[PDB]
Amino acid sequence: EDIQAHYDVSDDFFALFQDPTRTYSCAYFEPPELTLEEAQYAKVDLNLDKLDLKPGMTLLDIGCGWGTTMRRAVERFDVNVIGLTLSKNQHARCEQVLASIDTNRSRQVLLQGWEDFAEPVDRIVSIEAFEHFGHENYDDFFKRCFNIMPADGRMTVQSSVSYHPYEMAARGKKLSFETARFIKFIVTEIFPGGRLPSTEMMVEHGEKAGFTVPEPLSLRPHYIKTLRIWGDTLQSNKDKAIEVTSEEVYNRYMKYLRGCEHYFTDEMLDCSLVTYLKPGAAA
Ligand SMILES: Cc1ccccc1S(N)(=O)=O
Repeated sequence: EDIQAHYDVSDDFFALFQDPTRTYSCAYFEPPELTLEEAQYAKVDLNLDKLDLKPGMTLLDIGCGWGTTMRRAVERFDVNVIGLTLSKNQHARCEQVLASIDTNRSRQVLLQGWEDFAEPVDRIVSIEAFEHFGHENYDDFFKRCFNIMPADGRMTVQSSVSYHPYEMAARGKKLSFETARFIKFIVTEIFPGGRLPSTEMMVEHGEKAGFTVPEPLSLRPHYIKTLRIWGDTLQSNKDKAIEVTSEEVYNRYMKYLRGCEHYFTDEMLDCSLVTYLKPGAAA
């Protein structure tokens, strides 16, 4: 409780390694020559383009961050938006981002989890929403998402994933134990109290709730590029980053960024964009 609170880091630190949109998730470098900022917009479009969004629909963003996804949805698809965040700072920024949009569409941001959310919505997006998707309870999550959507409902969940210990063992015990200890570090110091799901968990929990689940998209090569730029950017701002936090916090995040790039390159971690289609989803 108070132990986890030790790993609280101010928004200002994240600004010193992230692109100007402050997107804390895997970018999408298509085409490959996109800047990180351009690739973060490409990742939002990759997710939204899977959701069959029509004007006047309501999109739910579970873990709406700084509001980039919701704004893009309103602008591109002329939809109403509801965002869920557990960050007071993100809630405030999202309200101002949405209010700034020239639209008559409904825009709402709620300081709550999905557990408490029970309003009808047409489509759902959730992009590396650690505070929502990082504490298991997957049967309740997929049941909620299924039940709040209409017959043609669709959802995307983008999540960092690990492999089951059995699958990790296949690459040899040395690398399996090493990866398992690095994952423990991630869910202790970077995403405290977290549980990193597997792609198989993401798929099978969706299917149990009644969703059709096509082949998940691996973003592995995109996360390698994202983490390389994040790491290189943090290192370039070392003095600034240490001033705002400490040498401890700087070393912690360089370990996270360099470490994740390594285990992604070694195919011991992955990032899955999973699509969940209700039985009546358009073909
Ligand atoms: C879902 C989860 C769980 C543990 C750590 C990190 C994540 S993430 N960044 O939301 O995909």
